[PDB]
Amino acid sequence: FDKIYTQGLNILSWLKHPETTPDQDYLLSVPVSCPVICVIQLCHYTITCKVLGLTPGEFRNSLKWSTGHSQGLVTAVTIAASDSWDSFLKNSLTAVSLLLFIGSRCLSTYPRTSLPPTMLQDSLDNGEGRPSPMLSVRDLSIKQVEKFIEQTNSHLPREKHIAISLINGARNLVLSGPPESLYGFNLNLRNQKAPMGLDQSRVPFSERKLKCSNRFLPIFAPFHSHLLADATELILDDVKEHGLSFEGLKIPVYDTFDGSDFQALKEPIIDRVVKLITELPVHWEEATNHKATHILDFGPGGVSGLGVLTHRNKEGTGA
Amino acid sequence: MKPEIEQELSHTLLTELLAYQFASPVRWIETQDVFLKQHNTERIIEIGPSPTLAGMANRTIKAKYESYDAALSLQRQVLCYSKDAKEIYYKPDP
Amino acid sequence: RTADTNPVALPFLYKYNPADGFAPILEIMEDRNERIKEFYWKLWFGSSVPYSNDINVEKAILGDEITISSQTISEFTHAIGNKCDAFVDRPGKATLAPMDFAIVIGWKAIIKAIFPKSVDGDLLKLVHLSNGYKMITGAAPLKKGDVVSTKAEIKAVLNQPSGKLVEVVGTIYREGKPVMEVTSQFLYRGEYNDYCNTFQKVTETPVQVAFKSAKDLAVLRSKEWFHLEKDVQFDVLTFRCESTYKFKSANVYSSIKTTGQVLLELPTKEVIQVGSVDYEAGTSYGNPVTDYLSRNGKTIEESVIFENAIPLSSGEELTSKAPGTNEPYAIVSGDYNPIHVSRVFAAYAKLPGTITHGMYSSASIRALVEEWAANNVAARVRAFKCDFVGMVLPNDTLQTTMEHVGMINGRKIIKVETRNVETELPVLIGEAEIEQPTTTYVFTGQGSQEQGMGMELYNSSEVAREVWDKADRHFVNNYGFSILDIVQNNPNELTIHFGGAKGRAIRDNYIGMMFETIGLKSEKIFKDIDETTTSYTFVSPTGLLSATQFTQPALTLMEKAAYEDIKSKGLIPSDIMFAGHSLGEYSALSSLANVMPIESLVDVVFYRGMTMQVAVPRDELGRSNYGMVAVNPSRVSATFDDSALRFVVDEVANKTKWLLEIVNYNVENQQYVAAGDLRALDTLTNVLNVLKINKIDIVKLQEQMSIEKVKEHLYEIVDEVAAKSLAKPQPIDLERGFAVIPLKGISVPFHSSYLMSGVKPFQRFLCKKIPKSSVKPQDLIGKYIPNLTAKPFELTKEYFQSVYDLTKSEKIKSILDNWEQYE
Amino acid sequence: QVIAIAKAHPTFPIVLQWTGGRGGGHHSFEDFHQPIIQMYSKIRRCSNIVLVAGSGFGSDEDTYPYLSGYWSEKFNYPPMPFDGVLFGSRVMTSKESHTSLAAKKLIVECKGVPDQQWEQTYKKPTGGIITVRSEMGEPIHKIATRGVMFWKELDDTIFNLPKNKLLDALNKKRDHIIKKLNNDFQKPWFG
Ligand SMILES: Cc1cc2nc3c(=O)[nH]c(=O)nc-3n(C[C@H](O)[C@H](O)[C@H](O)COP(=O)(O)O)c2cc1C
Repeated sequence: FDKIYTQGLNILSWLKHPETTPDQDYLLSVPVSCPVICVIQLCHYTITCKVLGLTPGEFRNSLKWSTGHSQGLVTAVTIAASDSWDSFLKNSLTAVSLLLFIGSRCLSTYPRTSLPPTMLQDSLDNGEGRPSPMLSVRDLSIKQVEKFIEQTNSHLPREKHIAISLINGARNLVLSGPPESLYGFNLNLRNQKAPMGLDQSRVPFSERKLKCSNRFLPIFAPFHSHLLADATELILDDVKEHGLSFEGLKIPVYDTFDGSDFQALKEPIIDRVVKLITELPVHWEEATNHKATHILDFGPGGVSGLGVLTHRNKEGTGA
Repeated sequence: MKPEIEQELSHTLLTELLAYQFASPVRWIETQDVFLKQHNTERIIEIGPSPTLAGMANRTIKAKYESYDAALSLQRQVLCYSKDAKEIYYKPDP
Repeated sequence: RTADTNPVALPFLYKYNPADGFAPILEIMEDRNERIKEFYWKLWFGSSVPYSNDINVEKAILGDEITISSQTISEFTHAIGNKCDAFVDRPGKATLAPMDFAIVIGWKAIIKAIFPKSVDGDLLKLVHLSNGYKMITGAAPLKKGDVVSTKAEIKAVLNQPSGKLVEVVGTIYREGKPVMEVTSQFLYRGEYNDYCNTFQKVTETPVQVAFKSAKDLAVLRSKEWFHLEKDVQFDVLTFRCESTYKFKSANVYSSIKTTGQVLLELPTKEVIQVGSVDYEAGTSYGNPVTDYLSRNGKTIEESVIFENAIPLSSGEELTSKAPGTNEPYAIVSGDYNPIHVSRVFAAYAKLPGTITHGMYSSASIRALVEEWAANNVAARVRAFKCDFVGMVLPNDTLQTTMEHVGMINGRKIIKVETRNVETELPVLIGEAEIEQPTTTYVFTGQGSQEQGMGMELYNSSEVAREVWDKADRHFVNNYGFSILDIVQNNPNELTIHFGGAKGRAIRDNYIGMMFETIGLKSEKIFKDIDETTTSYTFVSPTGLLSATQFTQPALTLMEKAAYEDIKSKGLIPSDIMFAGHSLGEYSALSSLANVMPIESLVDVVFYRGMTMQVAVPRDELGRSNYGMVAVNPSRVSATFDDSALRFVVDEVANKTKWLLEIVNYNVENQQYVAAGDLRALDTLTNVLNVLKINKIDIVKLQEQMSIEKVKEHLYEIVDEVAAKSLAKPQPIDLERGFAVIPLKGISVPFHSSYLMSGVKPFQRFLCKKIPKSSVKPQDLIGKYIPNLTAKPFELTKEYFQSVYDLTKSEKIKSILDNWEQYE
Repeated sequence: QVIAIAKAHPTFPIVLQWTGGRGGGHHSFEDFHQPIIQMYSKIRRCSNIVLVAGSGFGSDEDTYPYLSGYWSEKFNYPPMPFDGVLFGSRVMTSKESHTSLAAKKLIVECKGVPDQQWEQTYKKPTGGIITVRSEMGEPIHKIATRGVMFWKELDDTIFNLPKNKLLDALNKKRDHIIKKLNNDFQKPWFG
């Protein structure tokens, strides 16, 4: 994919010589963002395992189950399939290749377009972030978000419809679609939204306006949408030609969409993981609905990462 | 048609149009539809002392072309000389 | 990294001289440039293509025919970092290619122009100084599936103190028609004295010279280089010339040859060659033709520069970072110059490093301009020129500043300046011409005639001053009043005096204005003005600005002045759609078509206003029995639509036999205007009020009952309401209904069939005041949209028949009957 | 504030009697559930707070979801059991209550509404109950009797006006106010 990797993908040179790092845009590009985020997660897992002095399988045996949000499902599968250090390295390379192909074919299927700058600057001044194919809404119910989605979609054709992509929680959703459609959703929501700092203590609750954080996420592909549906077959061809697959799972790895454990799955692990990454939305509550007293967030972002979101979802559930 | 015949035809037709517009209805609904739909005009500047046709064009756009503009991702800017002289002259406040 | 992937070696030969150990290495300069040229030929064209440097500079260089593909477009766009949606493959949108793909198409032809033996220099020391693109007028952008062929011509080869400058223009052609021009400058650093091989072909931009004086014609005829082949009378000429300079020294021209075609626009509007320019000279220090046209002529599309530059975007959004490697751009663009990708070649060239492509920097900054200046619309950016004033290494941070600084023929001029953040030195300096968004120019009719309108523009702008002054002088000379006085002061009464020769001419002007009515009875507009009258007084309770005859010229003139200020500032796109409401049509035509001079325009609008004023009978108090109201269906009910108003209006007219018709179709189901007798207008007002009270849905009545039953009910309402109208003492004063708002101060039912009687004198007046020479059909076809037809002006039999269906005019009947000759 | 008191006194029980705006008498503008969802974890962080539910409880079937905590699953939240339930308007019709027999019968006649439309008391009566404005500016839920109706009209047309306009407004509506005070309100015109 030399056509896609202009500035290269030599992460070692970027780490050792920061002056040679590509720009933030290229780094956030999906063909680069996916494998590098996988590398970050695998490095975190390796650091934990080696600091505590256990092999990957030894650490895995301490885990009741694992799962992942968007591309993290690949890393969850890798740690589930990893027993020794050599097997862990094999699984890490397999996952890196898989996510590289996922990002490359997703970018090819849906090239990153630039929104008009009047809309970009209006969103930035409004605080909605830079327009992108993924828009995170918060503090609204599924019914309310669905109503606004119908309001936006009734004015658009099928190919530009907005779809629910990540049901992170009751009060946390991500909508995927054209950035123009997501900006229209944002403007409609703003028209129906509370003014910044409005005092509504002496106002009826049903007459109170909406307090929510609609912000574009820094993701440059419409992940978990029909727009990337055509990329699934291409990624399947890539993985079957490269002989990439996972096997020998030793802990449950619960599906993001239907919640089923991957150990019981009969179809190929990589086929199903690609299908979830590209087409099916993510039911995070259903995925994480199983028993857990302690949860380890290995993803990126730290405070802004998936861990704090899972804490909000499971607050007071003993996890 | 040679240019001279073409000029003769244009002069005759324009004279008749102006003469009978005196005593025929003004079809502003249809004219708004022409340059909003067929031409897909974005910058609708009305040159006048008050934003009369700016308001009427905005009303027509909201009534009939609200979904059309969204579908085509077309941003229509309606400007009035008496109000948006800065925007028409490209003279934003420094 | 070659075109054919086969490695190519660049041998440097050095004689070893052990006798002189101080300098024992002597580079063989013989054929060194030819060896380097063979190396660069193998790089750019491949090893298989034979090396041939016997290229004639005077002959255009023919490039290969290339078919544009979605894969190529996507690869190039991603290489340059362009994220415009116009270049991604959306089905059913005709994916376009970036203007920067022009260099990809024309790289072979453009770069083949520095190889000729007459142009000798060190390619390793070659630097790209500047690159620019110009879209041809009316040429669509490049799109997928386009078969494009490039023709390159060497415009100039000069020796400057910095080196040998080579100018190459590559014109791209689609289906044999030129689409765009790509101008590139390459500088061979060093010292060159071969002035025998230098030349400069300069196509001078068309210069419009106005000869409004016998001395202007005298100087033009005294020019020996100017020859007249067609003996005609002209007031403006357009000189299009192609100078050709040959240098014997740096400051001396061996030979200057200027050939050109001088053109005249006839009153027919056909452009013909009245003469030629043919200047020859030997040793010379300048071109007299260019000097004369520059001093005594203005170029077409003058660049009007804003007083204050408008900064676009910001230093955070416009920042960029050069790629770590230049291979992705080199492979897509075909520029395999080793200076950008090989450390050893850059070191030999004594460059700081593997400098990134100047053309890549151009493409990135042009993508920024595409986004921010042109709103991410690719067809709007028509020209983009840049100067490579600095060198950029991989991973450098660049800060770009864009300023909207001027306009040219309604195209925004965007000055772009890229500097290096680390060093703050400039790397790119360029300008872009970008079309404005697709524009329609709407002009408004009567309704707003406040005192002092347009006076701010009158005081601020010289051109508005000129418009108002010409109009005021014509009014004072031919009608005896000052429209500026009327607009500024709005007097209630104004006395015109007819004394003197000029006053008697003014009296004759007033006497000659006829008007027609139904007895066609024709009589003077001013019955009381005769040969014996000394003066005439205009009166108005609400000021003379509210009178039609003075409202129309004032509004027309303020609109004309506003448009003239806009045009003089250069904010009028070439592709416009101008329309006017009622009176606004005359202002729009005199504005964009220039069909009416200012004087004829004020005459026509004044005559129209007086014709409206006198078209209706009036009592001893001046009160007329007609009028106009503005009716809103949505106020009556949500289900009440335009068809429902049309049905209601037709039935009210047909039952009581009183004139009542829809005159203005303003907004669908939200704003209409009905004109007629005050009888029938109050009839409609109370009819709609009672209809809203009864909650009758005439649409359902028609859809679920015979028209006889719908007629029974509506006619019953009409009889009761018309009886009430007749009961109200005449003349009936309208009252604001829920949907009906009477138009205060309007006493004439214009735009209705009542004025069909008065059309005919106005037709003759228009024929007199519109010279056939003033009509430019190219400024009307597809741009003029009348109110009569509400479709673009077209010289088609369908359009003429549409006009005939409304007017039944004898002239249009003749044209339609004899269209066979016009076919 | 209550959580601050509880943290200041970790050993002393503090009953937090949460009541939504739907409760009788003086009431807040807040929904019964939304503040609880955000602050219940912070409340439960203190082991001395005893969280009691109120504002709209009169029977076992409608109170048990809050006691057990299954009320929260309808909001896609984990169970949020309450430590107790307080009863207000339910017990005014009791035998030992001193409320008049006619008042009790009118209370029984009032049908009430579910939680989805308790907030439309602010505009019109709702199962025989309307919101009026007190002397202090707080809202009070009261049965839609004729006196309470006139209270509502006076809040909407008289007491909302500024002081500088109140006197002239009262003078303009002098006769109507007296007539309806004598006919409909508990405090007749003395004159
Ligand atoms: C007649 C009446 C008087 C009340 N008085 C008070 C009071 O004085 N102080 C207080 O904090 N709450 C008071 N309340 C509110 C109740 O204590 C309780 O929080 C509320 O009525 C619960 O609403 P519910 O009846 O729908 O269950 C009163 C309620 C009613 C109906």
